[PDB]
Amino acid sequence: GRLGEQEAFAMTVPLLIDVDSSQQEALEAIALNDELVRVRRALYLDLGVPFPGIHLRFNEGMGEGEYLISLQEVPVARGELAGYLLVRESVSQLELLGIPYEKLPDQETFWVSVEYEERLEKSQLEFFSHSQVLTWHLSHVLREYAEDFIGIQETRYLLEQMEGGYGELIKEVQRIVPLQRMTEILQRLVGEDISIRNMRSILEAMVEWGQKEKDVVQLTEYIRSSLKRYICYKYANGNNILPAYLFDQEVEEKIRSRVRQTSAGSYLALDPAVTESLLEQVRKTIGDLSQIQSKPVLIVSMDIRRYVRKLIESEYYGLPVLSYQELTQQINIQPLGRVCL
Amino acid sequence: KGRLGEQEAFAMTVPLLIDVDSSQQEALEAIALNDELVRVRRALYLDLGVPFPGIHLRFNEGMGEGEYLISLQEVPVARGELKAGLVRESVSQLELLGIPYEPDQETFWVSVEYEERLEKSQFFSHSQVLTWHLSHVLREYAEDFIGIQETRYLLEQMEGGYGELIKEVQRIVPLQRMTEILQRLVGEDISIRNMRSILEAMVEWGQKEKDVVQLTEYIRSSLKRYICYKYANGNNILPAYLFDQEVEEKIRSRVRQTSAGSYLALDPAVTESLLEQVRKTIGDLSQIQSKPVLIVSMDIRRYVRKLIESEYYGLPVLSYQELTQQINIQPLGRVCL
Amino acid sequence: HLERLYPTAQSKRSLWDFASPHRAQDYRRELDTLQSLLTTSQSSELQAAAALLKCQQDDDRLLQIILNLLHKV
Amino acid sequence: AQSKRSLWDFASPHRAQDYRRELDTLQSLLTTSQSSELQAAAALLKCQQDDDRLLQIILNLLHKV
Amino acid sequence: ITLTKRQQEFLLLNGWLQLQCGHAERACILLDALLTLNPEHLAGRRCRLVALLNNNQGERAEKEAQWLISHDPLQAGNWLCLSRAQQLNGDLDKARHAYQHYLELKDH
Amino acid sequence: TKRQQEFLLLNGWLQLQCGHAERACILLDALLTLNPEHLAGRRCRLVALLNNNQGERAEKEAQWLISHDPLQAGNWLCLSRAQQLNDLDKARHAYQHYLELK
Repeated sequence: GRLGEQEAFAMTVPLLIDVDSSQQEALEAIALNDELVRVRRALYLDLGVPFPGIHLRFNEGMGEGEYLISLQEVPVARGELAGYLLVRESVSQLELLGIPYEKLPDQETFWVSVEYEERLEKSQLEFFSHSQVLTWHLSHVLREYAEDFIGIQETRYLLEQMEGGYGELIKEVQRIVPLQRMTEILQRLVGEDISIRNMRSILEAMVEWGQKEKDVVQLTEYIRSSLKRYICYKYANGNNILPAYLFDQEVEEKIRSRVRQTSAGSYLALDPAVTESLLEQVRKTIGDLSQIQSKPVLIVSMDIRRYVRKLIESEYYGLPVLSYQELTQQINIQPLGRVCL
Repeated sequence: KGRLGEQEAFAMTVPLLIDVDSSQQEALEAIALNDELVRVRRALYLDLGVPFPGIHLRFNEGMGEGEYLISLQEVPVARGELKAGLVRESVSQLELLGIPYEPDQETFWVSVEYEERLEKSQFFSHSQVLTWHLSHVLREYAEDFIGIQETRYLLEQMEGGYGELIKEVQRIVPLQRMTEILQRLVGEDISIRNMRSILEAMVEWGQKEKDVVQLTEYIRSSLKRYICYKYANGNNILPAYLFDQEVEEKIRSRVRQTSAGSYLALDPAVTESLLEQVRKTIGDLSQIQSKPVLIVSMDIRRYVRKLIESEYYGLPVLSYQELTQQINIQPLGRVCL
Repeated sequence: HLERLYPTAQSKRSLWDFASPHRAQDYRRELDTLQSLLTTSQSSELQAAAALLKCQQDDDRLLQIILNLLHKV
Repeated sequence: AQSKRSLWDFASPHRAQDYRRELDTLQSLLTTSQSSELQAAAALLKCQQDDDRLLQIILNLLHKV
Repeated sequence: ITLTKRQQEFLLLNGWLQLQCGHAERACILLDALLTLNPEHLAGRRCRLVALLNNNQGERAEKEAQWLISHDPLQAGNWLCLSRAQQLNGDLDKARHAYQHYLELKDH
Repeated sequence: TKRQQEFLLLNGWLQLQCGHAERACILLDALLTLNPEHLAGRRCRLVALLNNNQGERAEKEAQWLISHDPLQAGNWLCLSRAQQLNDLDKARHAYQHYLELK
């Protein structure tokens, strides 16, 4: 107010959700304050990333069903949820034509009225309500942008919360590696959908391998390999069965030939034409199988594992990449196909 | 409760969890369900000495009727559906055909009405099978229960007993190396319980050797009589499958101590041939009893062990230095080349 | 906990449950027996099955060579 | 001003990886046609097709790790 | 001719993986070989029904679902396979009837 | 050209939004010569012609939209602008007509 006060500085909110008005009290009292904490708690228990507080505001400037999720006051997921009285369906197909009713970062979405809800729930299909679709978008945003929630402050909070539990372990790991390297390792772990939750084994691996390796890539590969049984349970389906798309030795050597560890980055730039040919070979062998299940994983030599992942992250964001060291024993690895050259 | 302004309300993962089906909250527990677990844990600790963590027991109704799962750090490591609901027997054979008819054991299930007559023939109950799986998990995964905090707790518990010994061993070797040595010792089913001799060996040999493999081999050799008693139930008789000099030299030729890993990487065909020769000599070990042990040169002992850990996980590997005197070493067969 | 908020396409779950029906070395043993059994056959379908088994038998031979070369201590 | 905004609103009318080979199909369709307007359109499309080939090569050479 | 042994289960497991890991043709080949050798098995035909549905072979899936419907008793998932296969071929009304039968039977 | 026409519309709109307007004009002329029913292309190219200073053609196109799509009052700004590029009294009449419609 005063024209002598300097600026009245205020920090930007980390996470904001702006939804349209006319749902301030039309939506209130139906979850929206327990569902959000429920989904955040579930995602944290699955991952371990200390997500921040969520600010919810009702803005009348926009339309009637526009919701936007913004991280640090920059919108990252917008959408107009249709939505007012039409609940969405994610497995809409010619089956939805078989039951004839009127019909986004989610899967195939089609909207149906609430009068159709009874007969369609007799068929037991998806009935995402407003809370369900909002929390689904929130969960997707948190999962794909969790790296932005792992700062120095967050890692320090995690260490301080476990001081009573493992004091000497924390004191040793702090003297072995700094906060910056540890936080970068945690971010790289979360970027591969590896849960931070089991911090004890992570700290033990950090202690064991931080004295030997100083490069971040090799250290995080060792920490990944320290989670053999967790990775095995997370990716293998059925009993001791792990689907694999193992790489040929020639392709691995060709990829490894251009590690380029010049400026502590180690970017994998071989040739645009050569990488195009390798990606074409991977596409021809693996195939697409997007509609199919069981989450097959690519298994390659450890020293280049991450370098392979970002090579195929553009097209096959699903397919994980694993190291031979990361595999525990008593596993029947079934090779779905070798990526030839 | 978690408001939408609270950051995360962090909570640490439980180390060991056992989730069993519901409808046995009050149908079970008749025997102990809370004393048997501590009894078996205490017995296994006395056998080994590893400070196992607390066990969290929960009854979940989302699963079936006889499904029990044992998980280490919220990762399931041993799942199974007991069909007792029908007690089981582990010595099932064709003898069960001459009697009322119907893990890593001969597991067949029999009804409770046969229990008397089968006890006339000469029994794992629900508690017994649950504790059997728990014991197998704890023994085969004890290395995951030895952290820096656990070793520090063990050292602090013995400060009153041997203060100067602990103060000297701490100044000689660090916590990380000491914990890794203890884990390597436990990986061979060598008991930590006798900490005095372990600490004395650590003091004596930590100033001379810095490699973890050689130091832990020396600490193993410091337990000659313990190893002799553990592996020789007879009267100074120790079954042996001694290695030839040529095979030992060939194995030693690829120690590869380049990045303090010490990986044993020979030609795959060479390791296949050596394993084939070992299999031809030793045999299948299925009908073999009395727990025969392989005895090889100390400097490569571990290198041999991890070479045969894939097939013969039973058969232990011992060093010549680990052998005390007054032992009648009986060679069951030499591993030729 | 494990993001158990999506029913995951109930019709697809019923399909997978209808389709829904282990060891360490029994697998490689069964692979070798089946591949040598089907090699003696003469049917084209059995020929394709035998070729698939040989394919997996040798992708496994390559991964066994990679596992043998890699090791710890 | 407001009138200029109204002009832009009068002119005003999928996203992300929708940009695919539809461009290439249209460019090869218009390449066959003998119409001068379609020829100018095809040349404009070839221009963008190769500016995109250059930026894809630059992104491949840089990337990240 | 030939034999089954425990081997018949291997063909199932490998076939199952091939179906769940985007190899419908490989799973179909394995289960067809299994049935051509041992036709008495039933779980293999259950797997190949879903394999044929994912492979886009409507007539073959319909025929296999007809066999299982005439041999597998009630509560079977044999009315989804018929519905999915036939709705790929057309004839939406019988697919609707199969779906309503499945819903009526699942209430039990 | 059912989907492809939408790609052409989006490209023309973006080119109009980025100062060229010549590329937008050629793309939308190709669109109208192929699919004339989709009048949104003509709607964009009218403003493109206004920004290109080709009011003679803009008057004819605005007359087409005015005599065939009276669902848009904006059809009376472009004509006015077109005649203002070339007739100030008729521009005032067109602007007053737009004011009557809005």
